[PDB]
Amino acid sequence: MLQQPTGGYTTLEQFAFTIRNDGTNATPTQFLQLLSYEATENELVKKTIPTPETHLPSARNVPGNVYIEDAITQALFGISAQNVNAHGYFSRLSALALPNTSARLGLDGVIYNSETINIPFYDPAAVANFAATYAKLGNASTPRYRADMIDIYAHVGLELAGTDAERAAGVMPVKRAKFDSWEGSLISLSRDVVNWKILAFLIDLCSLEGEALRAFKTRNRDVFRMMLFIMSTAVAANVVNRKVTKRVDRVLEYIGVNSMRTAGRTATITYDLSRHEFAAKFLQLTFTRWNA
Amino acid sequence: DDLDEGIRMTTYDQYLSHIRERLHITNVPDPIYITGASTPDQIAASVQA
Repeated sequence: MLQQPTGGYTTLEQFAFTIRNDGTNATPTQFLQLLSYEATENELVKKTIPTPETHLPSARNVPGNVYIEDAITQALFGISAQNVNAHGYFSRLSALALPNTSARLGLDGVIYNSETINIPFYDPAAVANFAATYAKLGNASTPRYRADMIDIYAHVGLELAGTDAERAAGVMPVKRAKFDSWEGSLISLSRDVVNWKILAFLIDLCSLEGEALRAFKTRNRDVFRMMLFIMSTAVAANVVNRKVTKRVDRVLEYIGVNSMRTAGRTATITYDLSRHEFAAKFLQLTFTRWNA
Repeated sequence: DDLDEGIRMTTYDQYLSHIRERLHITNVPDPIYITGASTPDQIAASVQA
């Protein structure tokens, strides 16, 4: 068992989140610094996010050790994932929800049915707090429990593009992101992000409380913003490049507006409808924890 | 101190693989963790229980 520090698991160097950039392992914050936003005439106002459902989907009798982190990260940032709600192994997180369950969530991002040797795993209390919320990804497809997949993106914009005044206001102009760019920059970004061990982030996010939580929320704001960025590019209506005197600025229109697009494109990862419903759910839960 | 003498210790995987299930079926509390702030009397209580 991995001990959880007074800070999160994210304080451990083992769980550093870092996109590749200019040939180096850049922190998400030093990528987001490259970003710049042109305003447009449209306005985003953030509606209250509906409380996530009480229901925890059944962890069906599964003999296998589900690879959950891979399923989640590929469902959110995966270049090729589709029909993510067909298998429905996300429900498996609710095996971890129970008090004194035999099941362990390994650092590998796998949900072992029982504790097993030479596989380090997160502290079960932490995982229980984490599962009590994120098992609800397992009902992202069921019609009764689906998240709104349009309004939620406003929050995304505010949490990404939004200046501190726009965030305090709860309302920002719809923006148009841009940054100096290398070829395939968003594909490479998203793949650097799929490799992130985000269960560390989500687990500290659900387990930590008090100042120790708030100290986490500032420290990892940029990380959450990078995840939000990859999703944003996934749902952006269009993603052009601009020549700018022997330099190129990648430009996505628009931050905070889900275009509901599903036809694939070379520039960025694409959501099938299932990935849209899933991502909407994920945002519902995660933003719910993020604002409390 | 002689080679048999000293402070005995073992890896957790050895613990899990062998002694732990025997602790389970013998109906005893799971032996206490030692924070290092722990009293020797507490260790005595655990070895007792």
